[PDB]
Amino acid sequence: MQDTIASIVNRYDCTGKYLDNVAISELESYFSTAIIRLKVIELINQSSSKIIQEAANRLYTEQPELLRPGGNSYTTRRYSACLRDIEYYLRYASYALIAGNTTILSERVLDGLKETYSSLNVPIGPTVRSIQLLEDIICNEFIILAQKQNISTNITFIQQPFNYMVKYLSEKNI
Amino acid sequence: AYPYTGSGYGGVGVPYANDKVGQLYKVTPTSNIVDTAASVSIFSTLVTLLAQTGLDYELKKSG
Amino acid sequence: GYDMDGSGSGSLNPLRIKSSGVEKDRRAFKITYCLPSESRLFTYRELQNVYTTKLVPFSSWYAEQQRIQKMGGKIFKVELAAGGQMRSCGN
Amino acid sequence: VIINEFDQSRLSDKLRKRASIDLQGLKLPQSYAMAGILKPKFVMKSSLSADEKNTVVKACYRQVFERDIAKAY
Amino acid sequence: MQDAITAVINTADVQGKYLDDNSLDKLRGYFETGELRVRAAATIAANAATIIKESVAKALLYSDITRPGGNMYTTRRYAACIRDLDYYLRYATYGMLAGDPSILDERVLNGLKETYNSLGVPIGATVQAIQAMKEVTASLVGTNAGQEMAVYFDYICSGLS
Amino acid sequence: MQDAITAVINTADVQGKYLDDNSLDKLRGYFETGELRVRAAATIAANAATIIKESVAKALLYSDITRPGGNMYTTRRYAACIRDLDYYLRYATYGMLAGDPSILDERVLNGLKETYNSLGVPIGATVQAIQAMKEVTASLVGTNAGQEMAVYFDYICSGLS
Amino acid sequence: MQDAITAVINTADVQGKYLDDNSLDKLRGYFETGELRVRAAATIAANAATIIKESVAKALLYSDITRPGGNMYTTRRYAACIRDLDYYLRYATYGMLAGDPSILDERVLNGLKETYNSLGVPIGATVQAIQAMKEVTASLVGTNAGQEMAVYFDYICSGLS
Amino acid sequence: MQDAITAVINTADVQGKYLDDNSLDKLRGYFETGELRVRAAATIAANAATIIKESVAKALLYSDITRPGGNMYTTRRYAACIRDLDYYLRYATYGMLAGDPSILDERVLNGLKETYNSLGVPIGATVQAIQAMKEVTASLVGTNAGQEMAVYFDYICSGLS
Amino acid sequence: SIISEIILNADNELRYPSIGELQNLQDYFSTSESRIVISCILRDNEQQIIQAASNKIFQIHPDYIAPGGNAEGSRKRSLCLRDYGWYLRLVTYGLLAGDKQSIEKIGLIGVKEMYNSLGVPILGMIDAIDCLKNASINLLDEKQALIVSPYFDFIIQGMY
Amino acid sequence: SIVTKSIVNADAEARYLSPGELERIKSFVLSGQRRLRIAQTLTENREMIVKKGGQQLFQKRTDVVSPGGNAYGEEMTATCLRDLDYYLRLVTYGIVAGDVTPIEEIGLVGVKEMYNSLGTPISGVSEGVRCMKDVACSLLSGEDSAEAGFYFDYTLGAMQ
Amino acid sequence: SIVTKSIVNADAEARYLSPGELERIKSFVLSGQRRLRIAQTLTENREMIVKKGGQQLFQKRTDVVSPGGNAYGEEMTATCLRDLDYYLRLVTYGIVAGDVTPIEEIGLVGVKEMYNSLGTPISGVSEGVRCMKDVACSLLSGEDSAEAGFYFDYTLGAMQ
Amino acid sequence: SIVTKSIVNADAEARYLSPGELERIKSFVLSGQRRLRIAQTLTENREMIVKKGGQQLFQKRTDVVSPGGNAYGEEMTATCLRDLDYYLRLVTYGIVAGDVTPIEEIGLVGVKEMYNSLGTPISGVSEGVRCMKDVACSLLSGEDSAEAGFYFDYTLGAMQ
Ligand SMILES: *[C@H](C)[C@H]1/C(=C/c2[nH]c(/C=C3N=C(/C=C4\NC(=O)C(CC)=C4C)C(C)=C\3CCC(=O)O)c(CCC(=O)O)c2C)NC(=O)[C@@H]1C
Ligand SMILES: CCC1=C(C)/C(=C/C2=NC(=C\c3[nH]c(/C=C4\NC(=O)[C@H](C)[C@H]4CC)c(C)c3CCC(=O)O)/C(CCC(=O)O)=C2C)NC1=O
Ligand SMILES: CCC1=C(C)/C(=C/C2=NC(=C\c3[nH]c(/C=C4\NC(=O)[C@H](C)[C@H]4CC)c(C)c3CCC(=O)O)/C(CCC(=O)O)=C2C)NC1=O
Ligand SMILES: CCC1=C(C)/C(=C/C2=NC(=C\c3[nH]c(/C=C4\NC(=O)[C@H](C)[C@H]4CC)c(C)c3CCC(=O)O)/C(CCC(=O)O)=C2C)NC1=O
Ligand SMILES: CCC1=C(C)/C(=C/C2=NC(=C\c3[nH]c(/C=C4\NC(=O)[C@H](C)[C@H]4CC)c(C)c3CCC(=O)O)/C(CCC(=O)O)=C2C)NC1=O
Ligand SMILES: CCC1=C(C)/C(=C/C2=NC(=C\c3[nH]c(/C=C4\NC(=O)[C@H](C)[C@H]4CC)c(C)c3CCC(=O)O)/C(CCC(=O)O)=C2C)NC1=O
Ligand SMILES: CCC1=C(C)/C(=C/C2=NC(=C\c3[nH]c(/C=C4\NC(=O)[C@H](C)[C@H]4CC)c(C)c3CCC(=O)O)/C(CCC(=O)O)=C2C)NC1=O
Ligand SMILES: CCC1=C(C)/C(=C/C2=NC(=C\c3[nH]c(/C=C4\NC(=O)[C@H](C)[C@H]4CC)c(C)c3CCC(=O)O)/C(CCC(=O)O)=C2C)NC1=O
Repeated sequence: MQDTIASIVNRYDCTGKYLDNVAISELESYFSTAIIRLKVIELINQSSSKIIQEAANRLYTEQPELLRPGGNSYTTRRYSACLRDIEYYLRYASYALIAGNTTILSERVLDGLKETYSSLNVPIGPTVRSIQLLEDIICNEFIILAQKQNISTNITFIQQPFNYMVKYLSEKNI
Repeated sequence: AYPYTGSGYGGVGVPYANDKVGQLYKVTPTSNIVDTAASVSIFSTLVTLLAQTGLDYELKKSG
Repeated sequence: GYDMDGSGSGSLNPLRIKSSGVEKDRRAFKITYCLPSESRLFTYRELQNVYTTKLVPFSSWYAEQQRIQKMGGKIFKVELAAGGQMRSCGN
Repeated sequence: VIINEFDQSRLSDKLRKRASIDLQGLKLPQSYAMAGILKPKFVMKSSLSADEKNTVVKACYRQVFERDIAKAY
Repeated sequence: MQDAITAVINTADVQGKYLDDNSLDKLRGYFETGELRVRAAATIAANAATIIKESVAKALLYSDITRPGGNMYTTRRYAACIRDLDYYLRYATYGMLAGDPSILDERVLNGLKETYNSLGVPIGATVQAIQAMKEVTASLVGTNAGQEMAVYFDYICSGLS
Repeated sequence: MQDAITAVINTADVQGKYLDDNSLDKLRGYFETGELRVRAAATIAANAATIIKESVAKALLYSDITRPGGNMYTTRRYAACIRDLDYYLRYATYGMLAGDPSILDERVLNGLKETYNSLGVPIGATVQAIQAMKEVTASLVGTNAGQEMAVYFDYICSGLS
Repeated sequence: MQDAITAVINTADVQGKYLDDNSLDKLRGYFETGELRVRAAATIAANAATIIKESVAKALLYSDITRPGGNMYTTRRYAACIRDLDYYLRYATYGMLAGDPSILDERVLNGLKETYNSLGVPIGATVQAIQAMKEVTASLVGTNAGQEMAVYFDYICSGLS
Repeated sequence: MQDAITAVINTADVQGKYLDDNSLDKLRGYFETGELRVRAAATIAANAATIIKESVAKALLYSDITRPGGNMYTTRRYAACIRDLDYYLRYATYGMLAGDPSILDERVLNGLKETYNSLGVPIGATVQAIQAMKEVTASLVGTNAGQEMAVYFDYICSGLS
Repeated sequence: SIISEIILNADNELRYPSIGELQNLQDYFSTSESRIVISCILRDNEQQIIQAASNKIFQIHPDYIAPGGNAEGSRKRSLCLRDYGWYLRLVTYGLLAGDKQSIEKIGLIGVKEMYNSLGVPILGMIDAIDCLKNASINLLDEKQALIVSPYFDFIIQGMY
Repeated sequence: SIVTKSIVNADAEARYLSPGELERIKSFVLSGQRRLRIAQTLTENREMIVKKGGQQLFQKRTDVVSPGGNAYGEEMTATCLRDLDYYLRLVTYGIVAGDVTPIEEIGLVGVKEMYNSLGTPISGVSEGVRCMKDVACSLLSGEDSAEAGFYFDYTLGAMQ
Repeated sequence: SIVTKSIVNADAEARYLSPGELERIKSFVLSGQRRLRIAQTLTENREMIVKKGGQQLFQKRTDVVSPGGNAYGEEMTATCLRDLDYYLRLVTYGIVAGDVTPIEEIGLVGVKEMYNSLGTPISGVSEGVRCMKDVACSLLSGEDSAEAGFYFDYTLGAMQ
Repeated sequence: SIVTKSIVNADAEARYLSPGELERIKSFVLSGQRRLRIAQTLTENREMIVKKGGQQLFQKRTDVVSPGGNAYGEEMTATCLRDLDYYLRLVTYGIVAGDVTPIEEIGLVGVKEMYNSLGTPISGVSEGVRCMKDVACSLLSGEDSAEAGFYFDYTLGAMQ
């Protein structure tokens, strides 16, 4: 559940070394980007259920067959379960951004997830789409509110947790 | 004349333990020896004597 | 397994509260506590009767008591029912 | 019953908070939980009928031991 | 617990006799009132939430209780209060449908007076809320079945007081 | 609990002294009676069933208690009755073989008077059943061990009464 | 529990009022003393073991209590004793750093007088041990912070007595 | 589990036969070696600490394992290491004193290789540590009992490998 | 308070409050006069916040005004206005305590069960806290809106 | 005591004592007078065991009686020999009990917490008890000092 | 066995064996030859005990060998005496084991469920084992048949 | 780390980060550069600190470097100062982490069992770390060495 700080420090535990210039540089970069990360967390904290309903409506208009009798999100019950899960993805991905490390995502979300959705006959493809429909929304809102307070526009740190969960849950086709 | 408390089919139907609620091992309503000897107007000189000697202390024990 | 060997703060068992119970001691306290939960309104678990009375083993009474006080319980009447007191040997 | 149930509410999603720091918390919609057969909870009280004491006690053996050790052996 | 049938087998059993004509008359009485008990339980099952809403609206709201200072002042306390009204209504229906208030002795009244006197739940307001449920419930099930529910709500109010 | 040996180490320990000649005389007393306590416990272990059967047959049956409305009426009550006689016999043997009745204080007579006065178990019939087990048990183990078991059965009877 | 802040929000909440100048003066008082309480809690956290050792050495050792017959005479009872001094120091630190002794009402003083009067823990010796912790702790944290710790150790002593 | 006695009754039982002179010769063998097993278990019980200290000092310290990067490098890992050596010594003593290594099959060697290959515990270093305990333990209990201890330590080492 | 967070967490872990936690205390005691200034500003401006807020809210949803809604007539509008005053009061409590114990324990635990009992739809609560937030942000400074802004957000998170 | 251990056992199994356990009680109560001889000899020779064991302790271990040590000074050395006297008394109790339950509950349950609370190295305590074991084995027979010496071995195993 | 019971006991307490239990093991391993004499005599006299005990059983209890009983017929009587042979074997196992654990786990755990599933009166089985106890006490010494007879008494207490 | 502590905390409460929690993260991430200054200085002055601290250790406490002590000889003294180097490294990790989690989990969890398994007096280790505290407080400012010195104080409280 290590953040960037504890990841660096555990790395220098495996070495046995002390902290050098490289360690202190990587830490200084983390303490610089942290203020920007906090603002992003305030954004998701404001507009969470708006993001969730938007990624919902996008998800179900793109794949209408979920609401068909063959589909998964077909019932009220299955629908509310699906929205529950989207709330999970948004919560833990928010934890990752402040943390700056994707170890929370591995230790508390991703490990045993492929197995669970394989066990319940939940489809993988819809799930992957849902995570990136979250990524695009948070990206857009941060570009607008980025250009208000002027900001560095760059958004790779925001894309990183969602990209990580997409890369994990994705079956390998090359 | 001597009914045996039974909630269902035990006998008469007296609620269990011959009380309003069918429960047992209720919290005790009594207090320690020093407290009951102190509450009454008589035994006041004993409460002073047990106070002086320190056998207040051994009577507070739950043996 | 007497709970007092090798006390924590540097002993690999994470800190836990440790009782003066002797191995297999046979002393118990009659207790009266009251419990209001807290977990219920967000958990929506079925209701249970909070106010009870039981004979708690002496070795583990310590931990049960700390635990009642941690979850806002109120304790009314602690009596030692089962055991004998201030006995240097034989529990 | 339909137009009674359309009237009411979303219900409350069941949160699950873990006292321990390490454990993770997870919510469940109360709609998801109430499908199936509810699993009965056996409660023991000082005042109850001997059926109700016997069922609770026989439920304890099934919980702790994974089988009934009275019916067999 | 026990219903009226169990009670009859209790008396005739505890005498050691068989079932005589009197006990069969009592079983006939219960079996005549059976279907009325059923439809009353059906209607109360249907409209529980409206019973609780209308009874809280009559008895508890717009007073010192929900004003700050009162015991229902916060959301936690409100939710606990209406939760308890739910239990009083459900167990009162069980007591009605059994025809014997032994259920209320076993699974409700036990330890609850100690609990409310422990917390500081006011007895008086609780009793008035239960009587409000008695009036609302009697309005739903009618005269006869409202008399039946009336004896069990009055039983719980006699238990807490 | 504690046996006679533990009690000696309690008194000698709580004085802070070591073992003097008096305490060694007490240990010699226990170690003289050792073997007798063993064979008595062996015999009681052998014939517990017959002790309870003969004692129930003398003390309890064909009376108001097993007639309907008595406490022994119904199978569940009969089996609970003879179960309690089994506990009195077993713990009386423990108390005999330890040479110290502290076990009877810890694990039997605690809360038992409140239990029987709560249920409505007749005290006097219980005492007479225990005395019936005292006579039958003393008849099996003989004179000396019957005296030893006699002080522990009399200890339980003094506990209930 | 509650700190000084929560207690102010309790009084202002239970009046229904908002925060007036008096309550803000109380929060200003606590926020002035905040850093002093922090460094005091830091020092006591650092030297807890030495506080308990010096306080047991002052108050309890080489007397009737650790001599045979006293309540600390065995190693089991010694370890339980110093265990309890640990709890008094830890919760006294929480009470100091909250600025409100309600924690001592909730998590220490509850059931402990019944416990010690049940087992036979002498109250006098306990109080003198807590006062020894008060003097040693005041010697570590200094004058002002020693006055703060002094009101909470005196609160525990007033609780047990 | 089972000792040598239980194993004899297992073979004779599973044939349906009674105990013949071969099985009685095996029980005579166990009852001849009994006291030797007892005093060996007594000495190992006395000096377990020193066995683990001397065996860790011979086998594990001042190598890559306690250097950073090795599996014993931290204090949590050190303490878990010596904890596991304590289990090997204790269960080796149980296996010695039963005269049958079924205990090692039930409670140690089942799933232990999957555990250490799961965690990353080096098996080779573990085996060398166990053999260090074998040499030191044989040095304490002497020749015969060191051969007995030797069979059990070699049994665990054959189990890990 | 923050103090209650730390001491209750240290009581669950059975240890003293650690170094980061006590430094976070010293920062909280350092910022002390600012939050008092905020509760004074939010104390002076209330009738304006509840009026402007309320008119925005009933402008958004007029069904609640309308007969057959829950807020028709005089008394039910008064109750809603009263509720607005209470939420503002709890936000000031969450400011001066610096946490969520006042706000959750007083106004957010079993809030759904209460509103579904009262026949009050809870989406109106959500937009209600939106406009309370907006009026309050209008009366506050520029850093100051960033300080008070997440409190209303979490009250909306209690409402969902 | 062995009898106590034998009971508690079938009490928790809620049965009578087995054949086996009653034979064990027979063997114990027939071994009684030999035990009382052993504890008689360790009783009446206590000063030689405490003195001589303390001499071998301080001669093997010059740490604790050196300056800036736990046993430094006349009063501290007297307290050290006082504790060796305690464990000698408890060993005699464990001999007559036929079980180390007196030794364990009077002396061993929580011993490490106490001597760590006193600053005392407990390995020096175990070396002291081993020295008294050597003296007490010098005062007895072969099988006799095997038995009593094994009670001392139990105390050593609890200290280490 | 006694060794098994002690090892399991201190194993669940996670400690080594106490002094007391090691003395118990010593008394057991020294009492061995006597036990082996007893089980030798009950081994080599089995046909007298089964035959003569079966005769006293069927003569005391003419129920089960009557027409309409369980053991009516040649095959059924043979099976009845077969079971008495089983319990004789198990008593000998319990004698050499020094504990009734062989007797209990081979023969007693769930015996009533079996014989109730076979229609067999288990009181007749207990009377049979008592008859074999009388014969086996006729074949041994005083203290000897006290010991072995008490193993038979354990089996009777398990049947009743 | 405070950020990690904040997460795990609201994660076990199953909610999003609270308004109160975010402010603690702000104070931490603004205090970053100061911390990195401190651990930079103790990093680049480590050789000097290990030496001087070890000199004051062995000069104050001549027990362990005396013949008979743990640390007697060249190799042993080198191992002793090797450990003081370890604890210096861990203290620097705890300074950058803003939390004693790294110090605790690398160095303190189960330390007493290790040094009891080595024969090492752990009070001498605590005196060594106190000596390094004095030297490292001689190398820093007032408030600066207050902070870092209090991390050393945590390690001393774990050793004692
Ligand atoms: C509402 C009409 C009144 C009221 C009620 C109120 N109740 C509580 C707390 C509890 N109530 C119970 C009740 C029951 N438990 C049972 O098993 C049964 C029988 C089935 C009943 C009726 C219990 C156990 C609790 C406490 C814990 C829990 O509920 O899980 C409160 C809470 C008070 C507080 O400070 O915590 C309140 C406020 N309040 C009023 O003013 C009305 C008169
Ligand atoms: C039988 C079990 C069952 C029911 C009943 C059900 C209802 C249901 N209605 C839905 C949406 C909807 N429902 C409506 C309904 C209405 N709009 C109006 O104006 C009318 C007044 C009203 C109908 C009378 C509309 C417009 C939506 C679409 C909302 C959206 O996604 O854009 C959805 C979301 C999925 C989707 O349709 O895209 C579900 C899941 N689902 C179930 O599994
Ligand atoms: C060893 C420790 C121990 C003892 C001794 C013990 C006694 C005990 N006796 C009980 C009931 C009883 N006990 C009796 C006893 C008697 N009735 C008679 O007429 C006789 C005169 C007399 C016996 C000699 C009866 C009839 C009941 C059942 C009351 C009821 O629940 O219906 C009960 C209530 C539980 C139950 O059996 O249903 C306990 C707990 N409990 C223990 O844990
Ligand atoms: C019956 C079980 C039992 C025991 C064993 C016991 C021990 C005990 N040892 C004590 C002190 C002590 N014990 C020692 C012992 C030693 N110093 C060394 O260096 C040696 C290794 C060792 C002697 C062999 C010392 C030095 C003190 C006093 C230390 C001090 O006060 O600074 C104290 C402090 C107060 C007092 O003695 O009255 C107790 C209570 N108490 C008990 O109830
Ligand atoms: C967090 C609040 C709290 C406290 C304080 C607490 C105390 C507490 N003290 C206990 C025993 C004890 N406490 C003492 C204390 C002392 N003996 C003396 O002579 C001295 C005056 C004093 C030490 C300074 C002793 C000797 C016992 C055990 C007495 C016995 O078992 O015979 C027990 C019995 C069982 C157990 O410890 O596990 C509890 C529960 N429990 C709590 O939940
Ligand atoms: C301190 C924490 C706390 C809160 C917040 C609280 C609210 C609360 N709101 C109530 C009613 C109400 N609240 C509202 C509120 C609104 N109507 C709308 O359309 C708008 C969205 C909104 C105003 C912004 C209305 C209309 C009622 C009465 C509804 C009715 O009675 O039909 C009631 C019913 C009885 C009474 O007020 O005395 C309570 C107890 N109680 C508490 O203890
Ligand atoms: C080693 C432990 C052990 C025992 C004891 C055991 C008993 C056993 N007894 C059996 C039958 C039987 N056992 C009896 C015994 C009796 N009839 C009476 O009336 C008397 C009271 C009593 C003789 C003293 C009878 C009659 C049957 C056969 C009944 C039938 O088949 O109808 C059977 C049925 C099949 C078979 O014997 O092969 C088993 C397995 N099995 C075991 O593994
Ligand atoms: C990162 C956490 C960590 C620590 C701290 C650690 C310590 C550690 N200290 C050791 C030895 C030692 N450590 C000391 C230390 C001291 N002697 C004294 O008298 C003084 C009080 C003290 C120095 C201040 C000594 C003397 C030894 C060797 C003792 C011997 O081998 O006989 C060893 C034995 C083998 C080896 O060093 O390679 C380890 C593994 N290991 C770890 O993974």
